[PDB]
Amino acid sequence: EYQNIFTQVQVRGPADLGMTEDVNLANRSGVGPFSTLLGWFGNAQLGPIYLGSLGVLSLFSGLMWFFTIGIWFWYQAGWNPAVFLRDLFFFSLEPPAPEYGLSFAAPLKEGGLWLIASFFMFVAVWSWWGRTYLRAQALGMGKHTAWAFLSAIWLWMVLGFIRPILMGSWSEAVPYGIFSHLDWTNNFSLVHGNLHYNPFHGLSIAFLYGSALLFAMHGATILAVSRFGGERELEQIADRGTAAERAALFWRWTMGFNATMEGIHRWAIWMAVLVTLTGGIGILLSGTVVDNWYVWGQNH
Amino acid sequence: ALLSFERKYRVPGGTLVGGNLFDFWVGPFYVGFFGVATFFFAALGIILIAWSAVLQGTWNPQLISVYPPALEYGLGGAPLAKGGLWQIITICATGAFVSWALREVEICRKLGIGYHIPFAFAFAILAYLTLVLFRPVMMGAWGYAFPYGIWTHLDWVSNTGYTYGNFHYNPAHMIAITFFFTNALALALHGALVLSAANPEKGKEMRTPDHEDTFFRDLVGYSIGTLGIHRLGLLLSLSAVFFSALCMIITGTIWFDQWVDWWQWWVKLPWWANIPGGING
Amino acid sequence: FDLASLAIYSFWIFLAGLIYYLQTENMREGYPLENEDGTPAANQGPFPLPKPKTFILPHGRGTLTVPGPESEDRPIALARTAVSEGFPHAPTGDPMKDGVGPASWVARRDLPELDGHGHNKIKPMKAAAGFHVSAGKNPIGLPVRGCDLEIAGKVVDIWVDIPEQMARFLEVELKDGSTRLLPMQMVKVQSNRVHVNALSSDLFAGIPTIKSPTEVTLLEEDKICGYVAGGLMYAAPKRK
Ligand code: BCL
Ligand code: BCL
Ligand SMILES: CC[C@H]1c2cc3[nH]c4c(c3C)C(=O)[C@H](C(=O)OC)c4c3nc(cc4[nH]c(cc(n2)[C@@H]1C)c(C(C)=O)c4C)[C@@H](C)[C@@H]3CCC(=O)OC/C=C(\C)CCC[C@H](C)CCC[C@H](C)CCCC(C)C
Ligand SMILES: COC1=C(OC)C(=O)C(C/C=C(\C)CC/C=C(\C)CC/C=C(\C)CC/C=C(\C)CC/C=C(\C)CC/C=C(\C)CCC=C(C)C)=C(C)C1=O
Ligand SMILES: COC(C)(C)C(=O)C/C=C(\C)CC/C=C(\C)CC/C=C(\C)CCCC/C(C)=C/CC[C@H](C)CC/C=C(\C)CCC=C(C)C
Ligand SMILES: CCCCCCCC/C=C\CCCCCCCC(=O)OC[C@H](O)CO
Ligand SMILES: CCCCCCCCCCCC[N+](C)(C)[O-]
Ligand SMILES: CCCCCCCCCCCC[N+](C)(C)[O-]
Ligand SMILES: CCCCCCCCCCCC[N+](C)(C)[O-]
Ligand SMILES: CCCCCCCCCCCC[N+](C)(C)[O-]
Ligand SMILES: CCCCCCCCCCCC[N+](C)(C)[O-]
Ligand SMILES: CCCCCCCCCCCC[N+](C)(C)[O-]
Ligand SMILES: CCCCCCCCCCCC[N+](C)(C)[O-]
Ligand SMILES: [Cl-]
Ligand SMILES: [Fe+3]
Repeated sequence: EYQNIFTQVQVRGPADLGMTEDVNLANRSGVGPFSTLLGWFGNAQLGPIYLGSLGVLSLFSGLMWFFTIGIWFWYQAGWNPAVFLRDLFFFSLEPPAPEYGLSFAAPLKEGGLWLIASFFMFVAVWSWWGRTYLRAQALGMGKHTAWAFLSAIWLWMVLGFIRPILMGSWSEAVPYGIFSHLDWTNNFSLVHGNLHYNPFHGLSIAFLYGSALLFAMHGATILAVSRFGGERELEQIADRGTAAERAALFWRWTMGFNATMEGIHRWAIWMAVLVTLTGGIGILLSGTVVDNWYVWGQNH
Repeated sequence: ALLSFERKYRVPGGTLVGGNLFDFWVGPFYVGFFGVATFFFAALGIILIAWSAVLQGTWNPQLISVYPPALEYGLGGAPLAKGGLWQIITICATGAFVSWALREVEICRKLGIGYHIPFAFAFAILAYLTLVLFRPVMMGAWGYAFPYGIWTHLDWVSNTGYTYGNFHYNPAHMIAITFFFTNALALALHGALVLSAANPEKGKEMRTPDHEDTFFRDLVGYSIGTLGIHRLGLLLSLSAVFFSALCMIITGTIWFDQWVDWWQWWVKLPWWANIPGGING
Repeated sequence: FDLASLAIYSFWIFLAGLIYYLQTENMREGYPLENEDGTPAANQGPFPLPKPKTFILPHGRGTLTVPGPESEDRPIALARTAVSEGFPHAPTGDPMKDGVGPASWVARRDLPELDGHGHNKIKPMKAAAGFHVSAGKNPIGLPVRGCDLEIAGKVVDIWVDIPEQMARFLEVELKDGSTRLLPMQMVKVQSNRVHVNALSSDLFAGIPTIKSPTEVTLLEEDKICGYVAGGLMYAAPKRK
């Protein structure tokens, strides 16, 4: 039995330059090379990519963030390349100390540099959000991508900007470091009385686990009916075929109910966005409204 | 009751055991032999949970907790109230999970579809057995397994992790987390992309899959394709669970210290190990 | 009644409505439920039927409104085996030919799927300028072998999904000179042969034919794919 996990025979033709619609073709690059490697698992074509003002701004702004953290790591490493690679995961760019509160007057080496990096990351992420909206608009598509992205932006905004402000101190934000931001995560829970007892944190976990549950279900389902062309989901929505019927009947016979080819993608988008939507709430309430989740939990 | 298109698919055949004896439906549910087995194990385990609740002295679901035997029992049997119920419930649970999967296989055969779904479910089963069977046995006591309680089983996660410092530093744990986050990232994008194509701007006709490709090439310069994203989602979710079982089967069996110590082979390479300066100098 | 208590209560209310909405949305196909005789079922569940939505299909292909009056639009060669509900319906004739069970097909539109530019999405490679095999084993020329280990034909062309650059069917020439399409997902391309486990060599001729040698319609795709998948159950008698 062939399982359809990897392509058996790759085929290649003239590159696909894509749909035009109202896309400004001046800002599309040329086509890149084909990747036989990727062709075993998906499409082998690379590019073209669209690159307008927002993309350039996001890209440049994102590299300034990267470079800002970088020079700080080279400074912590005493400019020694050997020390740099040894302690790469231990370096950390920390926010201003509590003393500075919400002031931008922290000297560079005491959180001033963290504030600059956060500015570039802020500009890079939001300009990239505007990018996901206008790319869909230019093709006449719905804005479901930009809205799902807001859910992730929400948690990032709460962690590093909204909550620190409500707490009145930048020191409450997360540091830039591999190991350092893990330690921050562990201390955040210990300080707030065990996040296991933050109900929004438990909800967030149910949706994280549930996203892996649902994508395994959905991926496996579409591959099991790919012998009926089930992956061509848009035309299955406009003209139900035996692929969509067998898929629905498998799950109805298994657990008693089922989705449609379109409806399953609404289950999916909500399962995923609810992860960061509930999580952002749980963090925003920690330290502002609830000091100890375990103790709070025993009264409710 | 049936879906408008369901009847033509309700034919006989496809069973693995019992021929046509259990080849029927109750409402929407297909039974089959393993539908009966599932019901038997599930009904038995739920009785033993209710029985544990009586021994425990509460009927609040938030307080019921069936604990495994104490470590001193090792891998032997324990009395019902002193871990025996946990032992029998673990057998019933395993029976139900495996029966569920073989039922799914019988439903794949009657519908002439692939076996990918029960295959993917078996990874979740493997992870359950990693925590209640493989790791306790390799460690030499059922007590190392987790308790069956809504909140007590979270305490077990916290107690087990902090036994090894910050469990974040478990390197397999990092990988598993990365797949969990990437999976939810990919599920959100996929759901959004289909919906954005089927429900375009007002005053627009339904989009085509070519638009889906174009949207992602415009965004990040590559589109994996309509088949590849379902391959990818299946892979991200199973890999996440695979490395989850892996990150635990090695904890307490071949690794016993704090997981942050594992990262010292990098820091203490005898050449740069002593160079002054940095965080470790 | 602190602010955190009201957030979590508010959320559970929001979630109950979200589930209600998601479930109704997933009822735009196959509902209302029917009895096994086709009539409407009395118990329809607690969730109501969603209000119709309309898709405007591209390429002047009309519009779809769901939910709407459902029809199989084809005869179903099955018969009840029990007076009570919940029992299998037994084929009355040849289920592979009658298209029932795992051999089922849906009466989709007898038109080919189109790409974004209005062209046929699927094309034989001999009609697709520039397309070729770039990696793996090229099956053209290879003999096709059935589950009875007999040869049924040889591969003569590949039908490719052009927008996705993907092989979707193998065009197989039969002993009598005609050709059939085989789903790419139901064949095993080997070094010296293509092995099809789903069908026996003498069941390839039964695969439904296409009416145009350079295009395949959604209806034809469903009939072909259903027939081949149905061989796993109904061609098993002579499976070596
Ligand atoms: C996976 C690694 C850890 C673990 C760590 C955590 C952490 C950390 C958290 C949970 C949370 C939960 N876990 Mg736990 N949990 C584990 C093993 C399990 C097993 C099991 C048989 O292996 C089960 C059934 C559960 C069940 C549960 C739920 C009570 C809850 C939400 C899960 C969810 O929606 O997932 C995704 C699945 C779905 C969305 C599908 C629907 C699943 C439903 C919700 C399952 C209900 C089961 C029911 C309560 C128990 C059985 C009932 C029988 C009739 C007796 N855990 C192991 C030991 N689990 C969260 C919580 O809030 O706990 C209070 C939480 O924060
Ligand atoms: C203080 C706690 C420690 C910690 C200690 C641990 C420990 C200890 C463990 C994990 C494990 C996990 N941790 Mg950790 N972890 C922490 C912080 C985190 C953070 C974070 C952001 O900080 C994250 C993202 C994670 C992420 C994760 C995952 C990789 C993993 C849980 C998923 C899993 O294995 O599922 C596997 C899936 C299952 C077990 C589900 C099986 C379901 C079965 C087959 C079917 C059930 C059916 C049901 C009963 C039927 C109900 C029917 C009704 C109709 C509803 N951890 C901190 C540092 N973590 C666990 C792990 O890897 O386990 C292998 C684990 O044991
Ligand atoms: C492998 C990748 C992910 C995944 C995939 C996955 N799960 C699956 C499938 C797949 C592909 C199915 O096909 C199957 C299904 O039918 O889903 C609807 C299933 C399934 N995944 C489920 C749950 C589940 N999956 C999880 C996780 C995952 N599933 C992974 C993240 C989780 C968690 C915690 O993350 C849970 C809770 C079920 C909804 C369903 C299997 C239902 C089943 O087996 O039914 C028969 C058994 C019963 C009806 C109950 C038996 C009762 C027992 C006798 C007693 C219970 C004892 C138990 C130990 C209690 C412990 C409780 C405490 C821990 C709180
Ligand atoms: C693309 O095509 C697809 C579809 O069609 C088009 C789908 O339809 C689905 C199914 C998915 C959904 C409907 C989404 C909702 C599911 C979620 C959120 C997962 C979480 C699910 C649940 C919480 C439900 C779990 C339910 C149960 C375990 C059922 C309860 C069990 C019972 C009643 C017992 C089972 C019965 C028996 C064993 C037989 C009876 C025995 C006797 C002895 C009589 C997928 C994946 C898909 O890709
Ligand atoms: C050779 O190497 C060179 C030097 C070239 C390099 O480039 C090496 C570079 C690296 C190795 C980079 C390493 C990168 C990391 C370790 C990054 C790790 C990042 C994280 C763990 C993410 C944590 C992010 C969480 C926070 C705190 C985000 C802040 C977001 C806020 C919403 C922004 C807040 C804004 C503020 C305070 C002010 C700015 C302006 C406004 C309008 C708000
Ligand atoms: C070769 C890599 C080039 C650079 C990559 C940038 C980084 C992408 C990272 C994570 C997102 C994962 C991508 C998968 C999301 C696809 C969503 C989807 O549904 O795609 C189907 C298909 O593309 C519609 O035709
Ligand atoms: C904050 C996260 C919100 C969840 C996103 C859910 C997507 C549904 C929104 C539909 C958008 C449709 N529209 C009109 C923009 O084309
Ligand atoms: C979109 C699907 C929604 C599924 C909802 C699953 C609910 C899981 C229950 C988690 C309970 C967490 N809590 C609040 C008790 O801490
Ligand atoms: C708390 C999670 C419980 C959800 C489980 C769903 C049970 C089966 C769904 C209904 C199918 C049976 N029904 C109603 C058609 O007779
Ligand atoms: C663990 C694999 C599943 C097979 C085990 C079967 C044990 C349960 C017996 C149930 C069958 C009872 N009966 C009378 C219907 O045959
Ligand atoms: C029916 C499937 C059996 C698979 C094994 C189940 C694992 C549970 C182990 C419990 C140990 C209890 N006992 C009595 C053997 O010591
Ligand atoms: C650890 C062994 C127990 C796992 C459960 C086995 C039953 C799952 C269904 C079989 C999956 C194999 N396949 C591909 C033929 O369906
Ligand atoms: C993750 C939570 C899932 C809850 C889903 C509840 C919806 C069940 C729908 C049952 C009704 C189906 N029916 C009988 C009308 O076909
Ligand atoms: Cl741009
Ligand atoms: Fe899909």
